[PDB]
Amino acid sequence: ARDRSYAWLLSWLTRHSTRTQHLSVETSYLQHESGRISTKFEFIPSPGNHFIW
Amino acid sequence: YIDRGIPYRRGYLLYGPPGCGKSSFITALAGELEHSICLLSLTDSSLSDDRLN
Amino acid sequence: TEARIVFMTTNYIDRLDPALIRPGRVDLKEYVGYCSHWQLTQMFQRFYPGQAP
Amino acid sequence: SLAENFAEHVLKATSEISPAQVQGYFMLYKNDPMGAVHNIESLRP
Ligand SMILES: Nc1ncnc2c1ncn2[C@@H]1O[C@H](COP(=O)(O)OP(=O)(O)OP(=O)(O)O)[C@@H](O)[C@H]1O
Ligand SMILES: [Mg+2]
Repeated sequence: ARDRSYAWLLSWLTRHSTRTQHLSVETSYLQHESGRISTKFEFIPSPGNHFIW
Repeated sequence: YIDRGIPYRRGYLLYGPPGCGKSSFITALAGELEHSICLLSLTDSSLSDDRLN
Repeated sequence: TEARIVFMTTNYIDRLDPALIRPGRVDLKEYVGYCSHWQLTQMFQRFYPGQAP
Repeated sequence: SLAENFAEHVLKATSEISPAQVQGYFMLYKNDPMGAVHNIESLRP
């Protein structure tokens, strides 16, 4: 966790996780193009063993 | 810069009465140059000389 | 961050630095002062509803 | 010509006007150029 590589790899794991069903939630505020902000429900793979292809 | 030994660094200073467009111009310039902004707070509590370097 | 409304109050406006209250940090300054004739009339009418004006 | 008139009137009324104050003044008169060009005197210090 001491490397920026950790941040980039965590982001890539969040994006490319196929249909992984062992996720964890991460709430963030996303500013829409209309000018307002709404809650964004983002799912990060929860701790465990996940398999990709 | 390399061919003359000069360090490859540059710094800019914008000064004037408040509300005249320094921060807004910096944001616009960062947008134009497709750069990002690293906000540094000198008057912090965890900031030391070695940490600043 | 955008989409944000900030309300600030004070009793001594002369103690506020002009950079803190400027058109872009505080977009509206209003004075809430002592009672006036109309204000007293409305307060009386609200506290004792039914009496003659 | 309206922009030139507005600039001249603002410079005549006040001597040191910051762009933030001009932005706020325009914020008051949204979609009303004539109101902006009319009520310069409200900007007097
Ligand atoms: N030249 C300008 N053109 C357009 N908008 C401006 C200009 N100068 C200031 N503003 C507006 O004023 C507000 C605040 O300006 P800004 O933050 O750039 O001021 P500043 O002088 O850099 O002050 P500070 O250093 O305290 O941030 C914003 O709404 C910004 O759009
Ligand atoms: Mg600034």
